[PDB]
Amino acid sequence: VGSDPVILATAGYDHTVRFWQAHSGICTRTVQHQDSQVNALEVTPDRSMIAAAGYQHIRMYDLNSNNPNPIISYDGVNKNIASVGFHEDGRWMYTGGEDCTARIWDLRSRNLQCQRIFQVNAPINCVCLHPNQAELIVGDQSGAIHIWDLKTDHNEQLIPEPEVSITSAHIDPDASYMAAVNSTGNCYVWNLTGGIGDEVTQLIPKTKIPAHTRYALQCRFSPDSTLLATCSADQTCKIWRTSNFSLMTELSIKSGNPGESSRGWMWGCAFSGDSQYIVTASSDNLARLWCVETGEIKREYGGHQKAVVCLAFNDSV
Amino acid sequence: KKVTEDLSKTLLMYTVPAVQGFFRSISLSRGNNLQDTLRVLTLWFDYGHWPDVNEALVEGVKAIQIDTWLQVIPQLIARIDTPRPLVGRLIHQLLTDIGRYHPQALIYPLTVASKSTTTARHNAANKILKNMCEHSNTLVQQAMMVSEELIRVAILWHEMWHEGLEEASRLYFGERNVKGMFEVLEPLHAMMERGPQTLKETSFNQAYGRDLMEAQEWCRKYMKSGNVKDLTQAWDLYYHVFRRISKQLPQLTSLELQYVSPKLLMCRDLELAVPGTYDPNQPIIRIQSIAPSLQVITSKQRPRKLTLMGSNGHEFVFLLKGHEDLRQDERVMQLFGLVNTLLANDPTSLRKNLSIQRYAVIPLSTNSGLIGWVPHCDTLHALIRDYREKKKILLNIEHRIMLRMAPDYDHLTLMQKVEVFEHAVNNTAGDDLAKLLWLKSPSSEVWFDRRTNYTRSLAVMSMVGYILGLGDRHPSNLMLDRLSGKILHIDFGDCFEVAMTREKFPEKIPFRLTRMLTNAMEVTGLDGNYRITCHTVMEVLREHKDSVMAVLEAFVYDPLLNWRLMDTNTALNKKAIQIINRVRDKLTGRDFSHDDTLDVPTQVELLIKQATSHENLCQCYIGWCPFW
Amino acid sequence: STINLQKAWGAARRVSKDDWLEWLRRLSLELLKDSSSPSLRSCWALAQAYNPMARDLFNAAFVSCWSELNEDQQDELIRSIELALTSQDIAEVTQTLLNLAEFMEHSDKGPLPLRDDNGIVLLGERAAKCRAYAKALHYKELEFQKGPTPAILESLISINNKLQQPEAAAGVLEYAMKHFGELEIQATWYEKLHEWEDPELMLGRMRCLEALGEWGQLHQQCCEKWTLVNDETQAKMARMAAAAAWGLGQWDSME
Repeated sequence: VGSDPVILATAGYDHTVRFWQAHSGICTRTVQHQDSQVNALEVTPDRSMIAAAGYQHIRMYDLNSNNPNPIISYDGVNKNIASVGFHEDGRWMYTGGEDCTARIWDLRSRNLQCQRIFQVNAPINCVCLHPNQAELIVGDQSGAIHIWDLKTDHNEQLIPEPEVSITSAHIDPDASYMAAVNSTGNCYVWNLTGGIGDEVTQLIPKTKIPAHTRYALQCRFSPDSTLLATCSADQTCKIWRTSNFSLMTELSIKSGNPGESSRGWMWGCAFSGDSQYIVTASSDNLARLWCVETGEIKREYGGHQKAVVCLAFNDSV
Repeated sequence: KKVTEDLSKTLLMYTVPAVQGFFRSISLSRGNNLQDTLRVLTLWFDYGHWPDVNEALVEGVKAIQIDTWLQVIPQLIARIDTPRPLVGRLIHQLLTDIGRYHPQALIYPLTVASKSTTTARHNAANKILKNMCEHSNTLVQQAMMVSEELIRVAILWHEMWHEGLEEASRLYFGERNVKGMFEVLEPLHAMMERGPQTLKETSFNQAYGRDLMEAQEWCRKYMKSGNVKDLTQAWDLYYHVFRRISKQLPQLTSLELQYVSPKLLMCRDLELAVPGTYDPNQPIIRIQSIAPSLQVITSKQRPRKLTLMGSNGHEFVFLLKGHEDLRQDERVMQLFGLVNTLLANDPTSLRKNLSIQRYAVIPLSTNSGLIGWVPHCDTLHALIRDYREKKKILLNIEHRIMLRMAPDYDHLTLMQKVEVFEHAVNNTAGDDLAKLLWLKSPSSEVWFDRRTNYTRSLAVMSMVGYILGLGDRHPSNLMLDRLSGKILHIDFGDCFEVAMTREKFPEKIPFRLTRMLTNAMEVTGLDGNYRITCHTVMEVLREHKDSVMAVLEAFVYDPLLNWRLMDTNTALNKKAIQIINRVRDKLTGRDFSHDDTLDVPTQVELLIKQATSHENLCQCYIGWCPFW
Repeated sequence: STINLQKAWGAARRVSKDDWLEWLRRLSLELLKDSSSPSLRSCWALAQAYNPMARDLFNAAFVSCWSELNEDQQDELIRSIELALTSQDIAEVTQTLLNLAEFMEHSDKGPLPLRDDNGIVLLGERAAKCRAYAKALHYKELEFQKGPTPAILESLISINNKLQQPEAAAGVLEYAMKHFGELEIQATWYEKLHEWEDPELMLGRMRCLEALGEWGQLHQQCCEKWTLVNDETQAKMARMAAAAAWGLGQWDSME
């Protein structure tokens, strides 16, 4: 399995973690989470390994072994662990999870306890990549964009649209733009701005996106940074030109008939090839693989016992 | 102390025309005067042990009509002592003014006064009983004697010693031994051996008692021995008689009243008016006779249905229950006297007949009392079951559609919980209630009237519920009158914001409004008839705060309610004041945000939105029927 | 067998009130005599001797024969009955058949068809013109289930006033702003509403101006518009114009 330059990693609500050699049209291996609902899946971009996350639990496994068991485990955040990433060199894991205490965890050595803690009044609702690996992007049930230095609590806590929990955010791969997403159905994009003093990032507003009727869920760039996608409870992924963050093309499962609205609440997007492909956590039983800019459906994968909760992906080193 | 005392006595110079204008206004008016009655009794119980406060009070106490104090009999039997010296000493006498003129009102409260665990109350009780005995022609002796039969039968010894036995296994286990076997099981059998082995039919009560006895011997051996063989003997014997009892608690139903107690049934045509139903402005309706058999309701608490013949030919029906003292409920029903009186002042409120349905509450112990059996009423829960069962719709389909979409429901993310809730809701009709109300009613012309009274009585308790903080609104805690269509309410165990506090499924709701109710209202939805009825009630409340805040502050601060509040929630006086502070946020529109004053329409609109969040709704427990 | 239905099939030549009332009673007598219940077959004697209690037994007698009709006999009788309403609005039989339909609606026979579509509009119109405004309201609620239109609202709102419920009419207008959006039809009807509330431009304002009593502007309006217009428009506004002149003390103008 793990050797394929394009790997699809997924779960249904059944929470079993399903891994496809992407070209195959089959779930080439499966890791049997039936304890806790999946809340994030996080394959390393180096194609070697995965952190698999759900209610109360994260576990660390390789991609090349068949149906593996936990090589490292992470526990004590006895809540929904809605987002997971890494100190990007693979040294540590990062977790956004709905205890009052988000965490950094060991991937240099065997340890169940966190390497360090971030503490907040309101529990933690999302995370994203930050290029220095001296801060992390964090978002939460106070709605606060806690870009957070990893030791000092030098932090941003910004709120563009009032009060509500920020459902997701993402950084530009070249870290010039940052997009922040909310339950009110919207996204707001702010210019990444830099400080060497203290240890903390700055933001300046760029674009206002009342993207959907229904609640805005996740956003991601194409690997070339040329496009930013945004996707929702609303059954469609809208693709923005990174230049001005406005519509190029849209890939939609908005239902053929309102007799079955929520064909899926598509839980966000990822990319493959040199921005040839876009993929969605489509919230149908299908994990859905499509073409960017053309906007067209190429392969779709139905292996989940219940409909798709999460999409994780590799087309990288 | 001198700085605050100089302030308090310059304040007392203000208290003097305060108290004087209160007493002379309390002479000039009736009903509304209760705000003033409370406030003077409050400043007395607050600061009356100074002789300079005693000066302002006592001349007015001794120059105001007796009928004033008939408003506060329960509020004044609450702290019947009020222990501080000249305060309690003069209140003892003042209660014996009612205990001269009007014993038929006082005598149930004087029965309550008998059996305090702490000394203080019992002593004021014995004084005031025997002060009243001569002033009241020894009526006291008849009435206490009769009530003593009722108190003993009330949580009929059998169900108690059964429940104590079932509890005792679920106490001694592990290593906390005393709590089960020692404390419950010998005192249990002693309280069979005197009590229902005499003042109930000895032998048949002893039909359980005689096997409970052989387990009790082994328990008594273990209590003192600590020999772990005596323990396992005691428990296995108890398991055997427990297993006999386990088959019979399910199938006792109606009970011969002298076999319930041989002195019960047998009293007749008394020196007593009917249980706190009567008042001295009317000619007496007297306890004449009793139903021959009393009836366990088929429920987890096992209350007894009863009825009493009054000497006027009426029957008065009551439900006899106990696991808490009903005074807390009484004071909630007492506040509804005031709110009804407010709606009776304003011409449009008056013309639109708006009121709350209060019902009779008669407390008789720390656990128990008589509750008025309302006629013509069915729970909102039972009706949905009847409709679905009669149509042969699958009763609880909606939880099943949730599990079949995802069995993972309870640990899905926020937006997935919402998505699946929305899906199961959107796949199901939400108006069974609208249909059964129409089907049940005779004809359209009656039905339209009923829909109107339903709508308005729902709107009224939308506002007082939200003001109070009230929760636990699953549809087995709602009741509906089948003639008028008026709604009715039946539990208040947690009145204040603390329903929102509950940890697993917090009742994240200001008051219950829901798709089956809204769809049973008019096709227009709630704008118009409902929304405007909400405005008018909130305007009347926005206005008459001095009345409502006095009753709230008096009740909520109360040093004895503070122990009910330590059972409800949680000196506590601070949390009580915080609740009054939050009520004063609801006064203005500062409830939505602490900086803001909002108009009634804006306040209500934000309140409606708080009562319709899908997120809040699928954070009620599924047994709360948030699908309905 | 069928003499019952034949006694309704005289509906081809019932003309007068008494023809249809005689038809209803003699029909009832045949429903009773050939009913499914032995009891009713004796009650037929009393029904002949004394019609007022036949009015009652009819509802049961109806079920007792109507269960014994297959789709042809149903369609046959349905036609003679929908023809009783269709022929004329006669209040007696109209109200009686409305109660009979409502009786079927509570029954588990279901509602009877009357010119398809459960008779909803025919029943509605009939009820309304019989002053039975609550039954009419019930059918208008029922149409609103089978999808809204602006004509439904402009019907419904008068029924709420014919039943004295101003707040319910307020609810329909509030609905009509949020469900229907700022629908430009109803957004025009803010000046079709009876209250001032912020020749249809001239008289279709003066109605409102003399209701309010903006007496100065109303005097200018009445003076201007009356001196301008020359048709029944002068006659219909002359109330407001004499009233304005009166309000202003203009006894000369007033005549």
